[PDB]
Amino acid sequence: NSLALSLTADQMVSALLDAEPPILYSEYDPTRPFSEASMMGLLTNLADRELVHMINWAKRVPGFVDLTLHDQVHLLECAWLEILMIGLVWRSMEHPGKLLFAPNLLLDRNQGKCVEGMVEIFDMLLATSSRFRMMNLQGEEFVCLKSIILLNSGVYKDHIHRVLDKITDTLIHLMAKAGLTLQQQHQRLAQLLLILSHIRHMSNKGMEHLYSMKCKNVVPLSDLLLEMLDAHR
Amino acid sequence: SLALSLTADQMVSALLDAEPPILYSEYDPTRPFSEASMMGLLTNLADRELVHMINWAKRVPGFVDLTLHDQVHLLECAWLEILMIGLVWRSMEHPGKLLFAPNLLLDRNQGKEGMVEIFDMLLATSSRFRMMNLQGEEFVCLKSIILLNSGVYTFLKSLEEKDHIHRVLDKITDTLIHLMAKAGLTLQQQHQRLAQLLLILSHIRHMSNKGMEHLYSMKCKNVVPLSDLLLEMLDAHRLH
Amino acid sequence: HKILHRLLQD
Amino acid sequence: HKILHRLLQD
Ligand SMILES: Oc1ccc(C(=Cc2ccccc2)c2ccc(O)cc2)cc1
Ligand SMILES: Oc1ccc(C(=Cc2ccccc2)c2ccc(O)cc2)cc1
Repeated sequence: NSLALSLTADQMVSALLDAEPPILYSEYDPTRPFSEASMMGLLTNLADRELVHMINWAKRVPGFVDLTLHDQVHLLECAWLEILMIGLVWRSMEHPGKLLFAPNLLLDRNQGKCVEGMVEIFDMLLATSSRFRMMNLQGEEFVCLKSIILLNSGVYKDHIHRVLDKITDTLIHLMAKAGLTLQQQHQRLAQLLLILSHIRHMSNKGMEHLYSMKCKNVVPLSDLLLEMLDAHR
Repeated sequence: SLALSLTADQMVSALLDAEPPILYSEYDPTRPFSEASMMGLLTNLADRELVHMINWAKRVPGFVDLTLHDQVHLLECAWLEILMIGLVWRSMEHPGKLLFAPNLLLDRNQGKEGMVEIFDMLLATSSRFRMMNLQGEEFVCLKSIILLNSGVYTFLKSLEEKDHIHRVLDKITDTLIHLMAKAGLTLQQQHQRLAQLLLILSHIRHMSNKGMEHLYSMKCKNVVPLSDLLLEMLDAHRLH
Repeated sequence: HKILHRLLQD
Repeated sequence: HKILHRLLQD
């Protein structure tokens, strides 16, 4: 039996909030990117460092520790870019038109243009951020969504579904607490979860681009980032 | 519009009436056929289904209230997702089998690769529907959500139109809850089931993306022919 | 225009 | 054989 199912809603919220990984910084050189090499270099370096924090964040998501090591590996391999991306979108909320990869690294469309097949993904990311902003997505909701992504994306057993159910309860708990009517509750829940479809889409497209960058062999990938990427072939 | 003024039961009846027929393939169990031929059958099948899907989409409440260019974009983005959820739904009562058509049931045994990958995902999704005991009424709701949702964030004042879509999507959510409440589910159960269903759409998007990549490389090999329509639907996704 | 465009129009 | 295997059991 898993302790995750025995938590109250508040206990779930508190656990997820305190498990939140920090906001990492990029290199402190003032030259705004442009060119594939410098942009993809900074992003890859950043993603590589975030992954180490994601792994330890994942261990603190209730129910994740109960999975076998192999299952934990599978879920992280499947979900890693989705998780990086929803984090990026979350951070970029209060900077319309901008993607805050790091506090010292904000990109817009025009820099995405300087990498082939990149502006498309940038626009999708920016659109998701605007969507978050117009929905007034809250921090408590965000960490719930992010953990759902971790447990859901690679699931296709009943433990995970039971934990997924409890996160649903938690989301409803937050909306009811925020004063939403019963109709506003299920409507908002649906709106939040449908965005995960688009996040999955953006991840798949991103993965294809990273595979292309991999074959180009100009931007260096870490062995770890390499193995996460390899897991999608 | 009429879409916004529909009751939950009217919405359901409308979606049920708009359902496309189940088409047959050209499968002949005497034909030895390889697997450039199997993909030929599926491709032929998909191409004919597309004609029914387009006419079905015009009967999804709120869809025709959209500009033609937005109707095109939505279908270009969601066509494979929609074919796949139809496939998964039809295959519900055939464990380990994918009912592409009444005369075409394939198990994972026959089917190439990255092909078996997608088969397994489609099988698992079908297994998922089965264990959830997904209802036909819930299915038509989910399918229309895919149509309206999948391309909504890749489209001034073309913004107001995004809102009409969101309003219709909200109505379909209302309709889903209405069904679950009528099924006798408690409030906690309705919300949980609603979430369970929508999370599946993330997996259907995933299978679509992977399928689109397989279709793109199958095209470049030029051993099987894609129909004119399928080529154009495929071009909308690009890569890689 | 496109086939899809045409079929939707009809 | 996998870095992820190593990092997860820490
Ligand atoms: O090697 C990589 C490069 C970029 C990214 C990535 C974004 C991306 C990947 C592929 C295509 C477009 C954007 C990213 C997203 C969120 C972050 O906090 C950090 C990095 C990931 C890995
Ligand atoms: O050219 C095509 C071939 C197969 C398919 C396909 C499934 C598929 C596509 C790519 C890779 C694997 C399966 C399919 C799904 C549902 C249907 O009702 C009919 C066809 C679609 C287009």
